[PDB]
Amino acid sequence: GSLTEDGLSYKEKFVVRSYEVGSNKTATVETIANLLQEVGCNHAQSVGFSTDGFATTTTMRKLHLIWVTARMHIEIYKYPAWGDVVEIETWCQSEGRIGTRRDWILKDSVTGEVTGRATSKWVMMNQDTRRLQKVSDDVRDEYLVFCPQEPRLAFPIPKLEDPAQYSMIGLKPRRADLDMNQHVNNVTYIGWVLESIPQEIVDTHELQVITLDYRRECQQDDVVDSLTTTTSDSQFLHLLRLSGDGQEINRGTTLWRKKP
Amino acid sequence: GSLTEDGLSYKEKFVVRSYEVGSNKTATVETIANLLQEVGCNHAQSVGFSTDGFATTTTMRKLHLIWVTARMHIEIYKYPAWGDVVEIETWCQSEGRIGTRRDWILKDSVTGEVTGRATSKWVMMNQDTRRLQKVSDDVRDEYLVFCPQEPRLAFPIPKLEDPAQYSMIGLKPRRADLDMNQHVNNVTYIGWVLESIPQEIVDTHELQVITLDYRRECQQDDVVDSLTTTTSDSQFLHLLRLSGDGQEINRGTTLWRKK
Ligand SMILES: COC1=C(c2ccccc2F)C(=O)N(C(C)(C)C(=O)Nc2cccc(Cl)c2)C1
Ligand SMILES: COC1=C(c2ccccc2F)C(=O)N(C(C)(C)C(=O)Nc2cccc(Cl)c2)C1
Repeated sequence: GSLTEDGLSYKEKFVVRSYEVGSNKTATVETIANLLQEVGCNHAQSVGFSTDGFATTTTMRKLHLIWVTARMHIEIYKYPAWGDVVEIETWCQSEGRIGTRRDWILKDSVTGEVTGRATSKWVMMNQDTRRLQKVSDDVRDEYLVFCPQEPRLAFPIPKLEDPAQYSMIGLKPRRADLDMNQHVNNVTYIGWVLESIPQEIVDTHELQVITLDYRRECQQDDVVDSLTTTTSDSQFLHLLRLSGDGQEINRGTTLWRKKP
Repeated sequence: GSLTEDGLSYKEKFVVRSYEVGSNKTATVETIANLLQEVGCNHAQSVGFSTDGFATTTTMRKLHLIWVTARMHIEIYKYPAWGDVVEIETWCQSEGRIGTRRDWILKDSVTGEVTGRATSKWVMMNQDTRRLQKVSDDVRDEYLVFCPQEPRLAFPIPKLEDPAQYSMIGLKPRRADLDMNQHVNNVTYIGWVLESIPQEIVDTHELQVITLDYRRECQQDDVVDSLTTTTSDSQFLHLLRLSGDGQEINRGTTLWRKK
């Protein structure tokens, strides 16, 4: 893939692999999430940013500062099939002092149609303390030249109450869930959320919308419980929290549609 | 990718993705294993076989016969970095009535240097009974025209004894570990085997050789314990078995080099 003509977004193509699809012979939402993240890293790299802390600038690397996801919103109209070519376009936009925002459009490359959209909200925090920080003029000066200045939107949560309707308890990060900087991969949260969805609902529906609000990061030795209640098509409320009624990790919602 | 000019091997290039590497900033052995499997399905697809039961022929699908892995042997000289282009060549070879073999060669597509080698033995078994069958004439006829006929080798285990030195217990297949027809991905076993390797050894060594004997498949609702004992660079003996001192899933060995 590469930067577009104007140098303000990034495009990449992927052939959906055999291991990347589940029952429906289409890409899982974990595959989609991974490709969104891959095209992100490729955009960051192409303009000279580091993946450690997700597009670290100079004054950032200097201050041990990183971006982490406050929120991920993914909506899939159609999941690409095994052997299909999907095209993903991504860009980043400033959100003043709140933080930054990365957006994605997924297309069937063969046919040009929009098959998916994503948006994410990122905030600056300290790498060592894990403490959040607003965007100063000096850090915005370093990235603003890589972002469209005019708005460009891909898209122009309650705490779950005890008792949960459904649970998957004692979820542990495995070594393959850890990235190059030994951090639990964001795509893991999506899988842990869906693990508490009853097998029958996965078997007869497709995920159309997921929203995740990230509260704190799971470490490598942590153990997580995934809690789902029906709120409704089929709609669900989600909570990830540390084993032993520990702290909230994530909350989220999903919307599923019946298979054809 | 595509078949080679003689039509008897298959070649595919992969660009190593960010999420495919761990700490060393090189592709994990799991990523390697996944790319081996993918060039495998692409090969089976290229010559008209079904990916379900890992390259089934017409007679096989008729008789409810699939290929299962008996053994997987992988050696890595060098793990490709984030951004590197690896090229994998793969071919299959008849082992008469016992089954078939698939071999791979990995290459830095820039230097054309051999960065790794894999070999696998696959046996024929009835989907339903899980009973092993020797390969008939009618099934061999259907695939032998797609295999080199002269030998082509990419490479020219005891039961672990209680107590285990290291263990990781209660390992469960997650939804993402299951393939398109609800089978636990063979590559899952590699990850589980390595989960009982202590972190300090993974931080200070890279894996050079792994060998796995597959005894039976883990189902979606199964729970597995990963047991490892040092036998030695560092060598290990491994055992996956179902929780509750259940049946053996896998045995294997790993050899690790210092960084
Ligand atoms: C440097 O400033 C940032 C950019 C950026 C701006 C212009 C050009 C290139 C950029 F990376 C960016 O995308 N940032 C956020 C945190 C929103 C991000 O999504 N990072 C990110 C990195 C890797 C992977 C993924 Cl999935 C996300 C910060
Ligand atoms: C059809 O007969 C078989 C071939 C075959 C022979 C010639 C041309 C193409 C082929 F697929 C083959 O490779 N077979 C075994 C079981 C050894 C295999 O590796 N399958 C396999 C499929 C997908 C992925 C993976 Cl990781 C492995 C059986």
